[PDB]
Amino acid sequence: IAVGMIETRGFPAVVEAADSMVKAARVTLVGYEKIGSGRVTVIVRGDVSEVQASVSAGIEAANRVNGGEVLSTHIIARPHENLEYVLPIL
Amino acid sequence: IAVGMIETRGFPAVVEAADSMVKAARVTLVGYEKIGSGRVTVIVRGDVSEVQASVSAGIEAANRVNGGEVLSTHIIARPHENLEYVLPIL
Amino acid sequence: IAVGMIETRGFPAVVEAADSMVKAARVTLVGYEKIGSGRVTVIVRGDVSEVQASVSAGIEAANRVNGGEVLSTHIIARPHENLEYVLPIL
Amino acid sequence: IAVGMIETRGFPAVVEAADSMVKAARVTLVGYEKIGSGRVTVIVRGDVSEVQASVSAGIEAANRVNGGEVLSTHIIARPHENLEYVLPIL
Amino acid sequence: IAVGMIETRGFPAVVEAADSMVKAARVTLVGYEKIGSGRVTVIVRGDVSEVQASVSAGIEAANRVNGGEVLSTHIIARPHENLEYVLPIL
Amino acid sequence: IAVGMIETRGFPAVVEAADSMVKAARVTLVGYEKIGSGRVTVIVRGDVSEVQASVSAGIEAANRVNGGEVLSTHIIARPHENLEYVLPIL
Repeated sequence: IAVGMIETRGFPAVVEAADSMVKAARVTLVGYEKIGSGRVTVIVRGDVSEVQASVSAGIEAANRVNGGEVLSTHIIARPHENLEYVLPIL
Repeated sequence: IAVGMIETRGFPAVVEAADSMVKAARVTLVGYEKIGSGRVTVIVRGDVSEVQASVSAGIEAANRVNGGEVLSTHIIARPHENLEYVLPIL
Repeated sequence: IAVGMIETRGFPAVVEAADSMVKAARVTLVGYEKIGSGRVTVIVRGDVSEVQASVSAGIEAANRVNGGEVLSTHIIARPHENLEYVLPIL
Repeated sequence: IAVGMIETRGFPAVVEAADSMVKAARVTLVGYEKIGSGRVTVIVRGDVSEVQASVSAGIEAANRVNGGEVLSTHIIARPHENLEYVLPIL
Repeated sequence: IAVGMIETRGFPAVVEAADSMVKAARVTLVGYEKIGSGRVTVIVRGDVSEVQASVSAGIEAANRVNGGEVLSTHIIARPHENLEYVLPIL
Repeated sequence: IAVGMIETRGFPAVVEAADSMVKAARVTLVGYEKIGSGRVTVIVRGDVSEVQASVSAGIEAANRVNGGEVLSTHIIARPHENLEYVLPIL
C-alpha cells in the first residue's frame, strides 16, 4: 500500500504534520522515526491519492508551526514489501 | 483532549517550561521527548483554553532561564487518537 | 555475496533509495543503519552486476526526493565473511 | 523540594559541577541527563538556599575546568510533583 | 595483542575500511563503534606488522569511497588488558 | 579515591588516552562515556599524584594521534561518593 512521509526539524512540527495528515484523508499514521540531528519523520499509509491529499495538508500545517521546519517530504505509491520488514514504515 | 508542547534547546529550560506550564493552568504533564541535537520537548494535555494559558506561561519562563532557548511551540486542540498510540504525547 | 549501500541525509530519501534499489535488480534489502547526524544508510545484497544496477537506480531516485541528499555510496563485490558478524550488513 | 541544575558542554566539566555542588551545601545529587550534542546536565535537590549555594559553587568550578563550558543553569524552589514522574530529576 | 582502528565520517566508508583491512593482512575484525555525529570506527586485532599493513590498505580504500571521509586512524601494539573489559575493542 | 578524565573528539584518540593513562601510573581504567557529537571520555581512578601522571601522559599521547583532538581534561582528588552512584565513574 502507498506510503507518505514528512520529515521536520523539531518534534512539535512533526506532531502537527502527523495530525494534519490523518485529518486530511483516509490514511493511518503508522510510524515515527528519529535519526538524530533534530530530524524526525512521521509516516502514513493508504491509497496514493489519499496519501497525496494528506501529505499536501501535512506540509502546509507543519510550515505554519511556530519555529517549524519541514526538511523533506516524499510519497511512494506501491513500495516493495521487502522494505516493510527492514524499515519502520508499518 | 488538547495537546500543548514547548521545545527548547537544553534540558534545564525544558524543566522550567514543564514546571511553569503545570503551575499556570489545569493541565497535566504527560511527555518528555528527546530527538537529539540538544532539542528537547515537554508535552501537556488539557482543555484548549487551559493549554493556551500554560503554554503562554511556559514560553516566557523558559525564555528567562539563564542560557535558555525556546526553539518551537505548538498547540493542537483535538488531536486524532491515531497519534496517541504512535507518538509519545500520552 | 556482493553488498551495496547508499547513505543519505534524511529518512524519506533513504526509503526511496531502498525502494528504488530492490525494484531495479535481483537484490534483497537486508539492512538499515543509523549513525547519527541525520546520516542513514540502506544496504542491499546480491550479484555484483545486479547490485550495480540497483545502486545506480537508487542514487538517481534519492537525488530527486524533495529535500533528499545522497551523502555516500559504495559497492563491495565479495566482502569478507568476518564483516558479516561484526557489521549489520545481513 | 527545590531543584538545581547545571548544564555543560562536555562530560568532565559536568562531573566537576556535580562534585562542587554536593560539597558546597546540604544537597544530594540525584540526576544525570544526556540530551545529545555534547549537552549534559547534573541535577541536585535540597533546600532552596542550599541549592543556591551549591549551584553558585558548581558554576564557577565548571568554568575553571580545562575546556569546560557551562551552557545553562537554573533553579526551581518548589517544582510541581507532576514533573517528578515525567522528568528524571529524582 | 595489537589493535588497529580507522574512524570515518559515514557508514559505507567504514565498511570498505573494514573489508580492506581484513583482506590486507592476518588480522580479525572485532569491533564497530558509533559515537555520534556520523563518526564511526572499525577495529582490528593482530600482530603489529600485520595491523600496520591492514590499516595502510584500509585508509587508502576508504579515501576512494564516493563521499568517503577518514577522520582518524591509530595503532597500538600491546594495549593494556584493562582497556579490553572497558572499551569495545574485543 | 581520585578521578581523572580525558575527553576527546573521536574514538581512536580516546583509546590511546586510555592506554597511555594506565601505562603511565598506578591507576585503573574504570569508565568510558559517550555524550554525543563525537565527544567521548575515558576515566581512571587512583592516587591523585598517580592520576596526575596518567592524565599528563594521556593528553600528550592523544594529541599525537592522527586526527586526534583532546577537548577537555580534569582531575578531582577526593570526589564525593554521591557522584559514584549517579555518574558512571566507577
